[PDB]
Amino acid sequence: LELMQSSVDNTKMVSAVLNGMLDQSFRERANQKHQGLKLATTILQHWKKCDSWWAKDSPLETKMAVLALLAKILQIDSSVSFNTSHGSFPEVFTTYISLLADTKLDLHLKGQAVTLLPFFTSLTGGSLEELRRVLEQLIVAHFPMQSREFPPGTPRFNNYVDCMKKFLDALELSQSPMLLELMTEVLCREQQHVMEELFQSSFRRIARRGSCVTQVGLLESVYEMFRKDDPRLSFTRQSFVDRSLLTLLWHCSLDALREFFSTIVVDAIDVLKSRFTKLNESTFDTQITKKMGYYKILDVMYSRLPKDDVHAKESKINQVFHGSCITEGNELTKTLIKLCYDAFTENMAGENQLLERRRLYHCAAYNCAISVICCVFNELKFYQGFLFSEKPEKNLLIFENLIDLKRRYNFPVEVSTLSEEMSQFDFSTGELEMDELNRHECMAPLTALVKHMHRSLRDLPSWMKFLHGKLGNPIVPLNIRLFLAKLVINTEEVFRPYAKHWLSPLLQLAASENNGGEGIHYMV
Amino acid sequence: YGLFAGPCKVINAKDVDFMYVELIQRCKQMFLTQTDTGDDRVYQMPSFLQSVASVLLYLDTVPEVYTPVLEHLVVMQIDSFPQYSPKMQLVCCRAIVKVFLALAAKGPVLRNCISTVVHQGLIRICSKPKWKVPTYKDYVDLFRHLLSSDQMMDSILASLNHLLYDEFVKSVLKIVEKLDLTLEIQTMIPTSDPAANLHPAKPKDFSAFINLVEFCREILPEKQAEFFEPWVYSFSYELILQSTRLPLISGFYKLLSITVRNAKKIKYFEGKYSCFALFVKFGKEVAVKMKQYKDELLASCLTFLLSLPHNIIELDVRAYVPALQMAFKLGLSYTPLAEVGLNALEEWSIYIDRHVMQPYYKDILPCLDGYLKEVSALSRAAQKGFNKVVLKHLKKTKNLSSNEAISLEE
Amino acid sequence: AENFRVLVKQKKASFEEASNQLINHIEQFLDTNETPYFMKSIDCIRAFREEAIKFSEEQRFNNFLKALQEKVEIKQLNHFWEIVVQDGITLITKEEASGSSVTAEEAKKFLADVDDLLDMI
Repeated sequence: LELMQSSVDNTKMVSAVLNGMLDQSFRERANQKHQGLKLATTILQHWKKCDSWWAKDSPLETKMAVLALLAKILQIDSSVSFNTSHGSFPEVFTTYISLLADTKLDLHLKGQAVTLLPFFTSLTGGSLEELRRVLEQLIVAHFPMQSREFPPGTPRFNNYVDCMKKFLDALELSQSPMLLELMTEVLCREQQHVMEELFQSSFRRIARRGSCVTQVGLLESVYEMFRKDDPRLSFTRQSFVDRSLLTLLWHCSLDALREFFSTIVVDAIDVLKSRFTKLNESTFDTQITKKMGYYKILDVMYSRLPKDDVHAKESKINQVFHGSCITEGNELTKTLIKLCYDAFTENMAGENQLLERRRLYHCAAYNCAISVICCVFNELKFYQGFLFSEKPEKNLLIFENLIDLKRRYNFPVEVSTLSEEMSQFDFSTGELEMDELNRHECMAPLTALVKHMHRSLRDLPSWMKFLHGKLGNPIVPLNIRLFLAKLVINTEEVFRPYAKHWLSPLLQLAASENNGGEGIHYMV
Repeated sequence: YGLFAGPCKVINAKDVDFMYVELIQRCKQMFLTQTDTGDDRVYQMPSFLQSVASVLLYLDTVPEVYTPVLEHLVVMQIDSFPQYSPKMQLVCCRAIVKVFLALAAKGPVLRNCISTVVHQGLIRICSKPKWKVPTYKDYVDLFRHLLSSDQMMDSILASLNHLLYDEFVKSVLKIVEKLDLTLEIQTMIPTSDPAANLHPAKPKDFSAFINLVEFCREILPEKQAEFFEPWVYSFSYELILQSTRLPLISGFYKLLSITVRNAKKIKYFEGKYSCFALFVKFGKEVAVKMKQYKDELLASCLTFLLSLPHNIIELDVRAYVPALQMAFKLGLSYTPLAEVGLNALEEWSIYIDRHVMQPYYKDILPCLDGYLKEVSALSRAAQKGFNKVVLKHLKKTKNLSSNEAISLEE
Repeated sequence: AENFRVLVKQKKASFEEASNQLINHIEQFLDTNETPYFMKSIDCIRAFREEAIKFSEEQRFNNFLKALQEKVEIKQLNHFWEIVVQDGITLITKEEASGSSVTAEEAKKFLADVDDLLDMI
């Protein structure tokens, strides 16, 4: 009290005395954790006496001393300076806003300000709307306009990584649904921001936290920001379900997740059961991308789930038909398998408007098909019925649509107690290889499917003899004829006992001068 | 940049304050914030610290906000000494000596931080155990450049050895105060003191201690003209007050033998009277207690006892010859205490007056009769004559010639 | 916008090498349709309108108006519609002539077995 009555006359010495009292109350916290919080309480109840620090026209050193002082004050105590109008929450939150608010510092002088969001992203949306408002103001006023465009080596991107890494640690330790809903928005604006790996590992660290009633909140937030009709472009609409919620879904969602599988299916099975109003491409490709996202989500949800709660009579299948009644069991797989077999079969002889994204849509339907056939009864010739067995009189082309058959493939030629006394100085200061064909977004489930066919139960008709018929003709397109051999290459342990029939077409691929270039070398 | 920051003082008097801010902002976000682990931007840190010191010479009115970046950088450069090449491990020494010259000539309200940078550096190097990690065997070159042969290192830069010496002694005593070196029972009825009761409860502190003692041993043989003169009472009293209730921990006798060898190198024993009675009251206790010990503890105890001055502690010369007929029989299979046995028997019998001595010769001398009883790159270089590559394998395979493992024939 | 007048004001190469990238730098603000994004571009269009009469940019004058007319007549984007029809920075205002002093009447004139195995399981 006497020390803070003299808050204007000698600010440097009272700041130094307060720091020297603060860390010494932090040092012996193992035996005297009663005064270390009472001191911070008593200084936070006296913030009225200091106002010449966190005001304008002061030179930009007292403000950073205020930042470090508040950082020590809030890193020492408990989470008590927010709740139920405890103390001077207006006149500490006004400081925390106004320090980062005005364009008075530089960009690496707000980096000390963006550290303490874990203590102050746990509020209610009254003032938290203003918090998100000033955060989004910083986003629209400080981040680059379009993309990176500055290498590390200019005095902007070194700063930019210096800020974004602190953002990513904030998002890592604070499971907050707002910061993810800003970082996802700033990520998906181009094809790749070059810092993807720490992004994915940080999303993985979000995915494993515990207290399992909040991961549904995170996935719900990114689902709602994906689903709504905010009229974005195609790439930004796809990139959410491509690489910001699927990272959370694949890594660690929940070992008994039925919530985000249950409350979603009658929101997108209708748009899967919808039509295509082919008059203008804007409503066209958005609906295609929504169907593609629903395909990939249903793919992962069928894949990393047990089969009993999805196939047997349980509390997860009573969702689509007539409420909570006993319909017949496992009907959702039937009404899904019908429309997915209807997909990847549409002939596009006249259809020449947007066909690459439709090819992606077909491949996504294929992946969903293999994922549900992973969960079917998987004994008799369902494997022979589905994913194969077309009828080309009525123009049923499985492979000749999903295979590109236009890209000229390149194929190159071949080539203890001192940890504590060291932290006290830190408290008070501060498979395969994918070249061109192995990433064809169909190969890994097909190879796992062939391997499962081996370790699950003449020729074998629909998956070996059918490919034998569709490889022996030198009148088939080239790219399918090259694509089909990198399945017996990668999974030869199934084709080795039936290699007595696989003797000619590999050498017909190698010998005839139709491979590409001077012959596609490393394939040869 | 850091050189021409000098003469730009007389042209703007604000750009000297603009540098050391732009410089520290460049210096932070290269090897403290991002890419601290995977980066190759390590081979310019001597130029960085040289620049910061050469601007800090001319910069008055320090900001006092970036000193926890300066003294979080210079301990990083002291840490990153052995991931280097020769003829740059001396440039790193010139950089660190330049910085420590810089932040010590302006004000004693500042230079308390020179006492915590070296304390943090000692806690850095005194905890380290494909890759290889250098344990403690090569920081000794830097820590001897920083103290001993320093007058050819602060010549080219515009005392400091006294200051860095006193800071090293304060750090090496301030570490050993808070370590918790007590040891607990591990999983018959034993008799000896080292037993299954040889298990320290703080095992990372023990490794710090056994890395600390050999480091202090190789750092303080000399340059002690008076630099170890006023420390002997405090340091000796601290070590006795520690190890009286710390019996079976070796190394305390090692540090005691270091300071008593320096107390014999300087004179200090022509009776100051306060340690003359502590040594006499401790020597009897170790000389009576060292019977029930074993090998690597006995070696430290005997090397302590047979180095007491004993041209002055002549009284009760019969109180140690059971620890001199032990230093020879425990020779012959571990040499450098069979060296200190003869080196003590030569110190006694020329200085102790020859009438208390002469009865005690038929029990010293009859135990002195166990003593009178391919292809490498060098070879392939030497087989093809002498053309400059034998000079390569003669110069690059040199300078590691300091291990004086005394053999038996000498 | 104001931080990019450093080429056409000191010296440069062949003229209007900033106008071709200016439409690039102002188009990308409307990928995401958030609320504060609409007001950053109106400062740019209220910041080159005063340079079009100064820096002798008649070829930019009748060019940069269809640039923000087509981008509002492609989609709905009504939140950006109201801020450009309530105030108005649109097609050529005075005379399409650098020498004149008349008002913006033309702006207000322009602006008002494959099924057998299915059922078996």
